[PDB]
Amino acid sequence: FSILIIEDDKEFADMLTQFLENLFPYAKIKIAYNPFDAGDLLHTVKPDVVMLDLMMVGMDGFSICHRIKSTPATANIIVIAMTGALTDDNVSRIVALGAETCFGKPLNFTLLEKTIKQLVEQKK
Repeated sequence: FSILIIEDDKEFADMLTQFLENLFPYAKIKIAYNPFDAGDLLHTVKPDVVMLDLMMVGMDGFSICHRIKSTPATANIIVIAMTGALTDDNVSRIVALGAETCFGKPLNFTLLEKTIKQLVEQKK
């Protein structure tokens, strides 16, 4: 079981990674720290879940989400958006583009714990 984290904040990316390794001791968790690595690791890691930061510098997260969810090979990936300033327009947009949901920052890790476990199960 495989998770790809798209996130340019290193400290946060390592914390999210550690949290998700704690939660799923048998998953492989990978980080893409920049837009190219995000494009590349989409294919090479073959993730079941992507955690998508919508404020990564130099990439349009809305477009990336749309590309993931509308392409046959990647359509079944569970996409969870994350962003700093949540507005309801950004949430509505990301969700309509195929993300399951969108988390504001600082991330509510209690809600995330429940959410990601649910989504992983409701796929199987």
